[PDB]
Amino acid sequence: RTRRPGEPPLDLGSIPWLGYALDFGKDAASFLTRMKEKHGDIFTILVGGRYVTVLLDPHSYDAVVWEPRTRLDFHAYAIFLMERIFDVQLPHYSPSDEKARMKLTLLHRELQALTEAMYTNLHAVLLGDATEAGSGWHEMGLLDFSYSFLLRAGYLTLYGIEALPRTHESQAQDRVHSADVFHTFRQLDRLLPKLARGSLSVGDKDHMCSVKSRLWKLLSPARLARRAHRSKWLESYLLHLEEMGVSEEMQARALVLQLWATQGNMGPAAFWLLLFLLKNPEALAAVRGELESILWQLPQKVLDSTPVLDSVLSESLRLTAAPFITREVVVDLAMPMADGREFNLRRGDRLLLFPFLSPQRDPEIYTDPEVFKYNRFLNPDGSEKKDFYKDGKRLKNYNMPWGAGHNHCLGRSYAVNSIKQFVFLVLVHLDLELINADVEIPEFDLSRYGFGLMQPEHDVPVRYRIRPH
Ligand code: HEM
Ligand SMILES: CCCCCCCCO[C@@H]1O[C@H](CO)[C@@H](O)[C@H](O)[C@H]1O
Ligand SMILES: Nc1cc(N2CCCCC2)nc(N)[n+]1[O-]
Repeated sequence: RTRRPGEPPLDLGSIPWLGYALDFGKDAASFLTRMKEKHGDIFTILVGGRYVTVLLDPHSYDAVVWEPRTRLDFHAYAIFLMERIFDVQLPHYSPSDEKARMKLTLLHRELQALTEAMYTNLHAVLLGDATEAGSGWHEMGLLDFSYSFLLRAGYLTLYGIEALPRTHESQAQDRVHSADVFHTFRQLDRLLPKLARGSLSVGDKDHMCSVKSRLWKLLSPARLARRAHRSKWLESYLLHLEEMGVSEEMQARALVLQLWATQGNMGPAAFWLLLFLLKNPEALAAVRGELESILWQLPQKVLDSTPVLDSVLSESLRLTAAPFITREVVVDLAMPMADGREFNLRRGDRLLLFPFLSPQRDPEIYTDPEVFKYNRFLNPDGSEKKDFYKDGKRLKNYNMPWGAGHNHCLGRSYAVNSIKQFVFLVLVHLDLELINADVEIPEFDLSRYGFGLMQPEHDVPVRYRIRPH
């Protein structure tokens, strides 16, 4: 490939066809940071036979993310995930249509219904497990801890419970069942990045197929039909699939895709948040102080009146949420930059924006971006800090864990509420400690850049107990 007039800087690397496939795959953030240093805020790279133009000027993001599908296609990842990763085939499939239908089931009123059920399920699973284990300290990995309880509760909230009214045995059954779902799901979640790259070994392939087969059985419509207090989201989705004449077996596959889609981020998000608090005594004291003040007067103020916790969650996501925002270039076109520049992109190129690098870890926007500063999103007077700058201009987009434009989180309020509820339960109802107070924060699994929340390369040992009194 030879650069044409008005195109971004072009960097093909050394290896024919593959280009920077290895570098990008191994550690996308480090690789792209170097490319930014070399080329500036926009550049084109060869990666695995594809030409990818990377845009890293956060002021220029807004234009891109709202472009019509006639210019920049925002359906490609959804199709790839549905058909190529989760093995789902739907008739007349349109990601926009599916998204619009889901929105209608996730309006403010319904998200508030989910929030109420979520607290009940978080409480039931957390205190249920803790009660079964008994009053002592119990040792666990913090990710296993956070991901298990959030996913199990999220599953019970969206997909329903064993019985209503709730009984001792039905709740116990949901603890065992949800644990099975989680343990099976985690095997898929660990293998997903390798599946996406097509790098599974013969043995890995058999493992993934076995896990998929089990999950498809567990979340079959026949199994789900008997469950109580199913979410409107689920009921509507099932009705939609039925109306399209989708088989119950294919519905199962679609439902497993949704399990990963909706539950693959909250647990990891909470893991990092709790870890940051445990490693930063002042931050932890501020959060506990805020929550205890509310307790002394789920108390509704925990959701609507936790300014310190809001900053903490924003700060944790700033450091750890790393989704790619991608588009396929549909036609040869000119893309405007915020500074007045214009760059030509070619039909068939991929466009990649990476908020993790900028704005989120941009040292011109945030002072010491690598550091967890619990009050980064607080003004001195305690009000929310919303004013961040780059290149002499106020940023519209400064922290983007929920996406932007056409592809943004439809469950944000519920996701935020769920994480807050979990943190409240853990910090107020439990004692929670690092085994080693001096343990260093683990590196990311660097191969997972682009999906959403990062996961740690290894877990962090903690211990918890029910608060003695
Ligand atoms: C911390 C947790 C979460 C984060 C950071 C997050 C972030 C995101 C992002 C970045 C997208 C855009 C995806 C893309 O098109 O590339 C998205 C989409 C979406 N999210 Fe979330 N999300 C979270 C949790 C949830 C939860 C708990 C729900 C509901 C239970 C939810 C519902 C949705 C829906 C329905 C979409 C649109 C899917 C589609 O395009 O068909 N999210 N989210
Ligand atoms: C790299 C995995 C993180 C998710 C990125 C979502 C946007 C593109 O998703 C996929 O990425 C693959 C590898 O780059 C490409 O080969 C596929 O064509 C593309 O659909
Ligand atoms: N982060 C994501 C991603 C996601 N996807 C659905 C399929 C298309 C892009 C990824 N769905 C949901 N619910 N969340 O929360």
